[PDB]
This record gives sequence, structure tokens and C-alpha cells, in this order.
Amino acid sequence: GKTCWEALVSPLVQNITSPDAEGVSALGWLLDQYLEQRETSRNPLSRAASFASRVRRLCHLLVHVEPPSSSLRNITQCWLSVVQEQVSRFLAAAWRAPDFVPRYCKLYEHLQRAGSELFGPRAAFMLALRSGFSGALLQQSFLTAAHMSEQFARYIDQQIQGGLIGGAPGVEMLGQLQRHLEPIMVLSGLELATTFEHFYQHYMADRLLSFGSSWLEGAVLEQIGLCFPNRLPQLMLQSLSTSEELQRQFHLFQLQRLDKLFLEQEDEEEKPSPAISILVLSPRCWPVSPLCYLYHPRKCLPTEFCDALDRFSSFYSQSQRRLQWTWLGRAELQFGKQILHVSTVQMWLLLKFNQTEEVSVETLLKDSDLSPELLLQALVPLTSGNGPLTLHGVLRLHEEALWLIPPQAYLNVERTLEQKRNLLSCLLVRILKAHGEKGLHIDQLVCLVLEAWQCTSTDVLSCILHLLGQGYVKRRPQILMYA
Amino acid sequence: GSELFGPRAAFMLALRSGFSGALLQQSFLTAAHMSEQFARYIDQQIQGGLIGGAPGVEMLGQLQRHLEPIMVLSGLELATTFEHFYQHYMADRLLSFSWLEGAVLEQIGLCFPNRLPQLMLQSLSTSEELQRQFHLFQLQRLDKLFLEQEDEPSPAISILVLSPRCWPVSPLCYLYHPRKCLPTEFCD
Amino acid sequence: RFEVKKWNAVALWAWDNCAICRNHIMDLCIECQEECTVAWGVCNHAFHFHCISRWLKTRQVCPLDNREWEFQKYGH
Amino acid sequence: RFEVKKWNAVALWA
Repeated sequence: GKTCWEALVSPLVQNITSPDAEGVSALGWLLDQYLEQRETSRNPLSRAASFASRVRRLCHLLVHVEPPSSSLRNITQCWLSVVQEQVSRFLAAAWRAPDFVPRYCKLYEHLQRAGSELFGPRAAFMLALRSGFSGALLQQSFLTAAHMSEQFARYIDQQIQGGLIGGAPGVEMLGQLQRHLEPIMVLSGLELATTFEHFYQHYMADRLLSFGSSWLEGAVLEQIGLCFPNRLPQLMLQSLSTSEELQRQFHLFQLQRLDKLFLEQEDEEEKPSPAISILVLSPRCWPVSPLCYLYHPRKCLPTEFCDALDRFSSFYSQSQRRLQWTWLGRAELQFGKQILHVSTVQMWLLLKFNQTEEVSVETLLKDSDLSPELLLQALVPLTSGNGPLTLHGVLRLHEEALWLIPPQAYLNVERTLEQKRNLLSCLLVRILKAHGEKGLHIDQLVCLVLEAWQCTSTDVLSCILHLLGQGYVKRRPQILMYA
Repeated sequence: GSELFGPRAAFMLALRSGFSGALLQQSFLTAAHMSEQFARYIDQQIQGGLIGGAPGVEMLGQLQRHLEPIMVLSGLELATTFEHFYQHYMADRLLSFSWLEGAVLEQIGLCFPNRLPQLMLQSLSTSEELQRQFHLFQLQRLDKLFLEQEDEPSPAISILVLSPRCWPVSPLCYLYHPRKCLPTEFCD
Repeated sequence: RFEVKKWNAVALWAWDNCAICRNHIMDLCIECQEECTVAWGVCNHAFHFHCISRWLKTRQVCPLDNREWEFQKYGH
Repeated sequence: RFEVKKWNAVALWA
């Protein structure tokens, strides 16, 4: 039987799994037609169901000799090629629809099921499916990779927002959210990781400042963490916890100071408030724009507040880096029976309105010296429906737990990232050319380029990987060789 | 304690031992009531967080803060009596609505001696695998029928199977005669 | 009039050779001062494999940022 | 009438 099988079936597979001039094999065409007609092959009485049955039995027979080999490998690579063609068609077709990510996930589910129905459950075919999806995402333009990554980040942020805010529709959406993550996770180890992580940071920031670090963010990360190359999001999460620890220590330090005062005074003799919490963020992990800063903190804030801030800065200095303060934050306010949940700038404006009964915008514009765009963003909720401020620029009171926070504005890709990538590419090309047939270990080359920059090591590695895929450079294995 | 002695671990150990000892020297009915109250609190917080939208975040944060004292129950018979009520309430929570249950179990895991709560989630995963297998079986049977022949608008039903080892079901909740109280397509 | 019941403020802690052995970043290792390749870690610092091998054999944190050192295996 | 769109049945094994 070993002789018979090695004689009859094996060259048949090695033949039917060979691309034509157009690149199509017989079995490739067969599987493609199966996938195309699967939707309409659900009628128990139809020709398409018979087609599906024929293809199914043929594949099961062809692989039934299995528990590498020569029967597995060829059929594997053919399955890979067909998934790659399908995914690439889809990605080219719909990269701008407002329903892209869900259709992507439906595709992954349907193709995985088709594979299981065809070839049974076996290990290597799932790996084939993954590699196919990957290769398809790589055969794309840079602008489109950018847009796709942005769409993924937006999808995650929008699902978490909806599930936390909403009620039962939420808990419905949330199990789906968990389902759909396994398609996303194919991104790891590719070039797209860096841009996806950059986009993810930018929404995780606002989400953490709008709500404390819930279970949701930690769970999503415990799923998809190994995708992020530099592990920035985990560091933001850990930062919130370190800050609570610092609050504990500050309390103790206050107690020690008071004890020293009591002792000195006791030897000489022997001779209704606003709660405030502080949060420190490392600038190696959060994207805090220089536009978002406070410069003359006493001038723009009330007295007792600034006293507390000065006290905490004193502690932070004595413990050891200076503290650059920002307008980012959230406050809870009381105005009548209702309670208000506003951001920092909103609280600033509403506290400035504690004395005067009408506000002219130019006064505040001169006072803050911040970007007027963010003040407009702050005022739009406040001047909107159920808005305790009425605009006429004239601000006056119009005369339930209100939540008035400027909603997220997703970054709309029109370009700077392309410039950065191209510049890094040419710099790395020059560096590789200068070293000639000696080249370098990759890490040494990263050091050289980073020095020449005056960006992250991961960004340079992403450029290196894209160049390697382009085939300009090759791998010798520690060192890399240009060609 | 942190104010009186500074940050040290031995005093934390003393605090935990003191709470444990205080719990121990209590009559049985008091301990049973205490366990029931703990379980009811956990269930109420989780359910409120899932249904309540605007203040649910506050409830969940308070729950994560408050979980730490409940860990004192590990290493007592209170663990045995507390697992029971946690089972009863989690059954209803899982049937009616998740993903936060695993998060809670990740930190309250040690408290349960017989580990039944994790067994329930494992059972749910097994049921999903079983459904996939069932679909494949249907396709195979259709293929055999077509081979034999050629040799010459609907409700969506999902079925969940539970194990009796780690699932409390009262035999009063059974269904005995399906055709007596169900339509025909569902019965098929 | 309005009153403040709580609040949260934000600020940043605004402030490169092989700091651990202080030789030039691209230069060689002083302990052996030439077989140490540079090593990279998730925390985005570059140090000598010799330096790091020894130091880690002693202690198990990143000497520059107080995090558990993780040998970067991306892109590799 | 009243139309079902999805059902989830529950069983034990004995």
C-alpha cells in the first residue's frame, strides 16, 4: 500500500497543485469556485449543493491518508494561494467603507469554517489561513495600510465606548467584540504593528482620561498585548497604578512633617474643602501635545488650588525631574440640584463665571492664551442642549446627572508618516551602502541611524522590514547584507 | 497600621491573621449569613455594572478596590460555605446575560476550594466546540445521502449543554415532555 | 455660582552613551577594553551585551528605568 | 402572530 500510494496519488497532487501561466492550478480553481458558490449552495435541492458535495468528498479522500509529507505540503501551499487571492480582492475592493472591520471579521470566520469543512480540523491549515491573510495585508500600498490600521483602532475604541456607556445593547456588542479580536491579532510581527500601535495610543489616552482604567482595557490588552511592539499601552495602564501608590506616600509624608512641627513646638513649650487628586504621566508613553500645558499656574487658577499644587510639587521634588502641568483632567461640580461631570477647561470657565453674570469671549481668550479651537470644543457641549451656558460671543445662563465632555474626534487620514518612513528608508539605504560587503549586526545599524537622526528603534526596525520585503536588502544571521 | 509602623509586610500579615481569627470565633448561623451577604454583594455589583451605564464605572472601580478584603476567607470553612452561594448566583448571571466574570475570578480564584466556578466557564467553552462538531456532522450526513442517491424564515436555535458535576439545577426546573409544551419545528 | 467637588490635574516629568559602563555608545566594552554586540530591550535602551550579561546576573531590573528587563525579540 | 428570531436551550446530562 505504501508503494501504491506513493506511486499513484503523489504525482497527481504534485501536478494539480502547480500554477499555470496565469498562475492558476486545477485544485486552486476548484477551491475558488467552492468558496464563491458556498453562499448559494444551501438549498438541499440544487446543483450547487451537489457541487459542494463533490468537492468535499474529493478533498477528504485526498487528505485521508494523513495522520512532513508530499501530500500535505502541496495542498497546504495551494490553500494559502487561494486565501491570499480572495483576501487581496476584498481588501482592494473595500478599504473605505464605513463597515470595513466587520466585513473583514465575517470574512475570516467564513474562510476558517470553509477550511474546516473541506480539509477537516488539522493544524497546518489554520497556519495556512493566517499566513494567507498576512501576505494579503502586505501586498498593499502605504496609504492604505495607514487607513486600515486607523480603522482597526477606531473599531476597538468605538466598541469599548458603546459597551461601557450603553446598557443591554452593550453587553450584546461586547461578546462580539471578544469574538472579533482573533482576526485582528494577525497583525503581530508585521510592519503594520508600529502604525497600529501609534493609532491605538491616541485613543487609549482620551479613554483613560474620560474613565478610569476599567476591566475592559486590561482584558483587551491581555488578549492582544503581544501585538504592540514596544508595549506602550501596558505602560500607560501601569502608570495609573504607580500614581495611586504615590498618593499613599504623599499622605505619609504630610504626617511626618506635622509630627516634626508638633515636636518642635512641644519642646519650645517644654523649654468643607474640594478634594483633589494628582496624576503624573511619563512623556515616554503618553502623547501630550505641547499645546496642552499650564505656564503661569497661579494666574489662571484659584488660590487654594494652586497652594495644593505647589505643596505636591514640593513633595515630588523632595522625594527624588520637574512637573509640567496640563489642562487634561475631569471634575465633578455642583450647580443646583443637578450634578455636573465636566472636563478641566469647563470647570475653569464655570468657576470664572462664579462672580460675573455675563462673559465676553475675548476676555477669556486673552486670559488663557491657549488654542481658541479647544475653547470652542469645550463650549460646544456647554452651549448645546441641556447646556448651562447660552451663547449670544456672549455667555449667559439659560435659567439628572449631566455629562458634558468633548467627544472624541477620530483622526481623519487625508501623510507625515509617509515622509518619515521614506526618509528613514533612504537614510538606512545610505548607511548600508557605506558599510559595503561588511554591513553590520542589525542593532549596530539601528544605533548608527538613531545617531544620524540628530523616532524609536521600533520605527527603524519597521523600515528595515519593509525594505527587506522589497528585496533591496537580504539577511546573511546576526548581520544584514545589502544587495 | 501604615501610619503607626511604616511600610512593612509582617504587620500586614498580622492584620490578615487578625481578621481571620476574628471571623473564626463566630457561631455557624452568623458565618452562613456572612457568606450569603458577601456573595450577594458581589452579584449585585456585577449586575449593576453590566446594566447601569453612567455610574456603572464607579461601581466597577469600587468592586475592584473592595475585592481585597474578601480574600481573607481563603483557608477557612467559610470558603466552602461561600462557594455554594457564589455558584447559585453565578448560574443565573451567566444564563441571563459574560466577560467580567473571568476578570473577577482572576483575583478571587484562590478562595474557592473545589474550583467549581472555573469549571462552569470551561463547560461553556466545551458547549461551543460541541456546536461546531454538530455542524460538521450534519454536513457529513448530507454528503452520505447525496452519494447514496447519486450512486446509480427559520428560527435560529443554539443549544447549550451543562455538566451535572459543576452546575446547580433544581429538578423542579426540568422539562419532561417536550411535545406537550413546545411547537413542532423546535421539537424536531 | 458654581462649586468644585473634586478634580484631577495632569503634568509631565520633562527632564546617551552606554551609561552602565560609560564608554561611547558605538564604541567597545571597557571591561574587555572587543566581542560585545549591543543589546536592545523593550524599554528602548541600548547597552553592551557584556555589561548587561553581568549586571543581569547580579540584578533583574533595567538599571535605567526600574522595569524588568526584557530582551527585545521583535523583528528578529 | 409572535415570531421567534433566536432561541437558546439548556440541558443537563445525567
